Amino acid sequence: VPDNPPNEIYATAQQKLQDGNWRQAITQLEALDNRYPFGPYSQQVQLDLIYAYYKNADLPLAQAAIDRFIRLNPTHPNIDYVMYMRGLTNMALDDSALQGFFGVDRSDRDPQHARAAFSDFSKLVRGYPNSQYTTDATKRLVFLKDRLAKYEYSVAEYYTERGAWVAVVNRVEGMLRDYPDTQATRDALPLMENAYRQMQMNAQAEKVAKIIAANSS
Amino acid sequence: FNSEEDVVKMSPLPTVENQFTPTTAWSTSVGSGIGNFYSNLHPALADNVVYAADRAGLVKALNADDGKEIWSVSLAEKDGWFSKEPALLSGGVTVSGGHVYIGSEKAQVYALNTSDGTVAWQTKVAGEALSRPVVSDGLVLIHTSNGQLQALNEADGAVKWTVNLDMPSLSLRGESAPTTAFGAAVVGGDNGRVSAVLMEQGQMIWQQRISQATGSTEIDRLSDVDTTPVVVNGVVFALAYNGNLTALDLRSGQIMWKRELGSVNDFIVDGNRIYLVDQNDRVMALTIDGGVTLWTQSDLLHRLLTSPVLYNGNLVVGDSEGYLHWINVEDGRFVAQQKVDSSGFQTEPVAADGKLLIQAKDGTVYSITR
Amino acid sequence: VVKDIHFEGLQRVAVGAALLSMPVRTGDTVNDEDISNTIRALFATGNFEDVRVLRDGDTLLVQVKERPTIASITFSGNKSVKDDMLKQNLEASGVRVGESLDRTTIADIEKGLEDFYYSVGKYSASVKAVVTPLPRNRVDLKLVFQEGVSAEIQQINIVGNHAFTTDELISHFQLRDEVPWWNVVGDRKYQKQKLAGDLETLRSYYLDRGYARFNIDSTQVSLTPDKKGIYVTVNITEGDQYKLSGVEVSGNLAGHSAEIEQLTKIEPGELYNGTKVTKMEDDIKKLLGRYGYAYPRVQSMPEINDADKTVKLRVNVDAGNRFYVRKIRFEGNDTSKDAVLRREMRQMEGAWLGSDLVDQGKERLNRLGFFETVDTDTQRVPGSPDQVDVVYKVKERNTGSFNFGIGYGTESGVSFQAGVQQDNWLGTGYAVGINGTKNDYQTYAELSVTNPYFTVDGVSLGGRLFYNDFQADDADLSDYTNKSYGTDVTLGFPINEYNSLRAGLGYVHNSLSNMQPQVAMWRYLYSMGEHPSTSDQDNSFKTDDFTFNYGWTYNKLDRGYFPTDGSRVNLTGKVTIPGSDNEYYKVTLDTATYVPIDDDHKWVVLGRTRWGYGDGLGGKEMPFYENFYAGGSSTVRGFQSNTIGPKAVYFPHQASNYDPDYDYECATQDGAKDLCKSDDAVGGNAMAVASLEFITPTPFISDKYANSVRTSFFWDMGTVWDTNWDSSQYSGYPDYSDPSNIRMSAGIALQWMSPLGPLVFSYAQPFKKYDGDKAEQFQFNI
Amino acid sequence: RVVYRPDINQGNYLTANDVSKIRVGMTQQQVAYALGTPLMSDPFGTNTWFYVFRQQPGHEGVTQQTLTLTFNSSGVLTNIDNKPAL
Amino acid sequence: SSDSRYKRQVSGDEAYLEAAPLAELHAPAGMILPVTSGDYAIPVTNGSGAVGKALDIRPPAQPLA
Repeated sequence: VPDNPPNEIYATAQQKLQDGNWRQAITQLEALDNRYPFGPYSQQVQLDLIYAYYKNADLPLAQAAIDRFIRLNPTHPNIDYVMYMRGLTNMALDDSALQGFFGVDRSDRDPQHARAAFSDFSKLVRGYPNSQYTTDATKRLVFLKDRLAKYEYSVAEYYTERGAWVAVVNRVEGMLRDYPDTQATRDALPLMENAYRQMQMNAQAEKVAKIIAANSS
Repeated sequence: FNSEEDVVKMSPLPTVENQFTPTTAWSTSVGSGIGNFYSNLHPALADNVVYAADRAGLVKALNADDGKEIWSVSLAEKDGWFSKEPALLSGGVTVSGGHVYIGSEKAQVYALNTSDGTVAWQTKVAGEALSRPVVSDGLVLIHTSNGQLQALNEADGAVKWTVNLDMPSLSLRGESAPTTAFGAAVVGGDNGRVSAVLMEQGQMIWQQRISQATGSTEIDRLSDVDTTPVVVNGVVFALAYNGNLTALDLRSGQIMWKRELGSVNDFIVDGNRIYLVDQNDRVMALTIDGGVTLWTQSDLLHRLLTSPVLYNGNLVVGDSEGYLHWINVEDGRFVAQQKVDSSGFQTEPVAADGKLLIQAKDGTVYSITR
Repeated sequence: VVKDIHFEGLQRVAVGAALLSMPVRTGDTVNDEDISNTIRALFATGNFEDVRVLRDGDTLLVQVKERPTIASITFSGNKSVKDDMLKQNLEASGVRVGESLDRTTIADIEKGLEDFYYSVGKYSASVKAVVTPLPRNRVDLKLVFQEGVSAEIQQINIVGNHAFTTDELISHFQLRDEVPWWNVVGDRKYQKQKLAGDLETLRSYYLDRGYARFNIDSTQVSLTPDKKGIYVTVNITEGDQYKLSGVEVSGNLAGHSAEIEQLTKIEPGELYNGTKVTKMEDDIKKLLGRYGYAYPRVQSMPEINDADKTVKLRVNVDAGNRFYVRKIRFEGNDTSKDAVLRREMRQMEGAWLGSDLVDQGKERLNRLGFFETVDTDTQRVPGSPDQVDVVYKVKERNTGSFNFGIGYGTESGVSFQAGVQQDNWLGTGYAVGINGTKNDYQTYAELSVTNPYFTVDGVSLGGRLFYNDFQADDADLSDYTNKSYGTDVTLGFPINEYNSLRAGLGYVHNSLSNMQPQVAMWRYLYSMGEHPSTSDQDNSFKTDDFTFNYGWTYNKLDRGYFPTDGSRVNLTGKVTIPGSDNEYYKVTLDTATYVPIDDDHKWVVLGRTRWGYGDGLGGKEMPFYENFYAGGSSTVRGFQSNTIGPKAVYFPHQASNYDPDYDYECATQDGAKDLCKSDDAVGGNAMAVASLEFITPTPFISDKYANSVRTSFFWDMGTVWDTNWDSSQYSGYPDYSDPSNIRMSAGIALQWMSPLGPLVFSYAQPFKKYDGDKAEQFQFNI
Repeated sequence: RVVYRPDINQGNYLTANDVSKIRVGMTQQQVAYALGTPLMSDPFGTNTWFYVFRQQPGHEGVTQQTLTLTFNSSGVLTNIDNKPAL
Repeated sequence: SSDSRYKRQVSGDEAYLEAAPLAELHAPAGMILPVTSGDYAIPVTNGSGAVGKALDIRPPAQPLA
């Protein structure tokens, strides 16, 4: 961890970064970013260093940096970058695990960081539809959308897996007036009718049968 | 570990050249028992009769004569809330003859009138006896650290001249004895708020206080000053809570004028000369002309106990570790020689009846004479 | 008169901007007052000030520098505090160090830190720092501060106390006037807070006396400026008792005031004690939240009447609202099932209100232990008179129990035994226990996994595997060539919501051969009716056990790994049903029910002990593979493994399917070919252990790790003997037919348990007058 | 064969006073004041509330008082319907 | 941060093409109702850009001085 002049140490940083010496790269990047918090070299170190965080997977520290800087400077065409990176930090904070490699039974866990990220990327794609990542942030958003969808679907399903129909019906109507297109929803549609006849909400089962026989073929 | 502090230590006792020699240390010991606990009780050579006592509820009349132990009484209420109700006293020794009045920090006061014996009237008082009473004009005046200022009657008592002062929230351990003249009682303070009472209902003549005190933007723990006004000619010379020389030339009323000078320990008035110690533990002298100081001293800097007493042209000084330091052929006279105890010393010395009078932190008296 | 004004070395603002910023310019006659105006303009900057205003003739040299920035850091002297805390106090006070720090502010911050030491009622002797002006503009401070530590300095003083003795009242107080240590349970260090504490302490107490009138005392903190002298009093004015009489209730509610005064059952002439009515009141609030109306308005005044010391109680209670619930939300199980969390509940979201069911589910969680935070954050919805919202935050305890080991393979290849224990099994709520031992001569298998829930209620089904190849033959045989293929599946049925009653089964195969010269084996064989040889290890056996299993468990346990005041009992018993190839009767019991002497529970006790008895069913006996042993374990520390148990003697087996030379001593070819009294813990058919321990997390540890660090001391008792025992065959040999086998050891216990693994350092010097002690005062349990 | 089914509840408990004091015309606000804001209300459709009270113990029978309401777009008590004990 | 990976593929699989694009559910006759109520707003006018992870997430060139 040197304290070389910002030019030299920033060059060696870029070397270790396009290299991928994430640990030492981050050490020296932080060394510069603190040795001078100000200067184009400094804020370049800032963006490259939050990049080396989120890739080195310093997602607590990554969110720390992104939000500390939106405090430090709130708007930029890197609010493309900033919104994207803070949302994506929330995202891989939701998805920081090894089952993400084993790859079985995901997305029914927490979306709270993921909803922070949906807000983030959405404010982006609407206030910044002008980015190199716009439709990629959209890929984020659609993933996150169907993701939280099937999450809550699993959850309400579990609730009725105990057997109490009424609250599950509440959950599913809520998610309905939220975003009723994900297959989580269309698959949730059997749940309400089953619950209805179980609660003997016969006519309500009929009405939801109409709306699904519409939505279904 | 609890005491891991690099505080300034004793600038040691100097060479012991003193052609003046301590010809006596007349011994006698009630043996008690002060240890190191806080108070200033002190010898009073009442007709050279020494009603001696110490920190248990012990008493015995003695005499500056080899001290025969007279009038020994058990001084504790074996009745009441407790057996012997452990007798512990932060109230100086007072008598009028054998009328040994005293008041206890336990909010109790007593007149051991050993002019007639143990005719002592118990007093459950407002406040706690922390300062010395003042037997003036048939009255008694004290400073409890209750902020209050009462007055009573010798051997009988009655609440009167009721006054109250202000406190620092830190509730500093300060006290102040009033200095009266013509019924104009001039007392010191602890918040620096100073008053001068005419006992009308105990009414003051005052509009001011010393700008210097402790408690909020606090100061050194070496501005230690025995807060008590000393009035000569009506010219009250003040000894401000912080090192700040002040002269209050009272003239049929309260007059103030602060001829400032730091280093407040206490002072002795003798005409145009003062013989004082500085708060930083060094002994000065001064001419009363605005504050012209004299009398350098550094050999005994930051010695712990300082207790001087002047008699036979000898401002004899008492320090702890049972040492005795002597002032003499006054400056350039600064050298000292004696150490009669290792029991150490802790309180004020008096030179009464031309004799010297001393207590040891434990053990009554080892009567040293020039 | 100046003509061209120059500024060099700005680096932050323009030379012309510097000229225009100060009210002076080219073309005004600069006199001394004009120079002073340039000076006061440079000083009006507020961020940076440096006046070097030189003027010789017709030119004006003005030079300014900027002290920013200093990064004052090196708080050194941190012995009861941390530098970080100093920085945090500075930043909170507004002295966060991105700092200019003019030469003035040094003493300000030194004495500010010092003043805070003193705010602690402590003291810092000296605080002097070292400048490090890093040559860009950075500076740092080597902050070397000295201490005047003054903490345990108490001496207590009470005045106004006239109905209870001073020191009796001083007793209950934390801040303690310097009493010795050996009675220590707690601490006494000063604080203005701790003062206010003590104040309210006796306040509460004396007002629980019923002595109403005391409310007044001037606070006066005496202070000797000598690090110790604080002899403080406060002038109290004690009060007056009454006698509590009468009931009048104002139940402003859907109607339970009959049940109210039924609860507030206050017989006439009772004694006046605010604690009593406090409790009754509480009960009422319970009963009220019990009915949904958990948001009441309630007030009672004591009609404390004098000349009669009567105190009537006017009360008035107003119902809350019946039904609220809106949200039941949990924050934290981001990598954990929330299905399990809402599985730890009982009621349906969207009903009428009861604080019971919610605190029930929450403490159900905490009964499962395994995590370290309750958060029952329960607000109403902003935007309705109804619809309360709940939030749940926990901090989670984790489990991993996985074992590592290879070798020592010295005469063998590096040995291979495996043990894995992932229960609450991290993939699910299952519970995985798999044990394998393959050291070059053994294939002993063990497998066990079990679900937490399988039916609409949550039944836990558990199967168990264990295959055995236990031969370890010295050369080829006469070395107990053994195979054992055992299986069992397990269930549980508690419907008390407390205690599981059970009825289960278990299977095992056993292949035997290659006996040993111990009497005990042949004793058993004959007891079954098998006639073995006497000078020959020439016998074997095969069996399959069709034996019933019955057990039970209790639970009211207050924590888990670092428990408190726990209460749990668990029974297990084994009887062989008809249809088996073996018969034996075995019952077993253990218990862990604790109670704390510390009620912050920083010091809790252990009551834990077990018992087991084996015997046969009609005609047969409890097989030796079912006997009871002990030693050198976290049941009795300090021994070698399984050291406890009776001794079975060798018999001469001088021709034992190649009775060998130089092995199987004590009556082989090489060894003393005659009879033997053999020293070997063969285990008894009756068992019981005694051990009583104390959670003693020492003050000696820097008490900042409490989820992993734990400290204790131990004692143990041991004795195991045979009940089916004789002396007509054990006369010349010692006898174990009786509880006679006492062992005793005591010692220390520390556990800085990484949640992934504990390393149990186990030193136990056994002190009991008893033989056969084959010991190891060093055990490292994992 | 299982020993027992415990008894379980469902929200919108009903009492005689609550359902008796109401009558056609009362506005939704006073109607809630009478009964409460029911967690059982229709988002797409008329201003209808249902008030079910349902409990089933020990494999036993049917307990169902389903009190379905109907209000106008303004919200006025009118055409109220209940089926006590199924 | 990488195991010879993590250049032009999002961590693990990319559902960029496994996910569900918009599948307009016809609001039936009288089943008209708030189709959504939240932050779920997107301009269809976008791209044509990063479908699947192949885009330059890596830091593009900007002026140092």
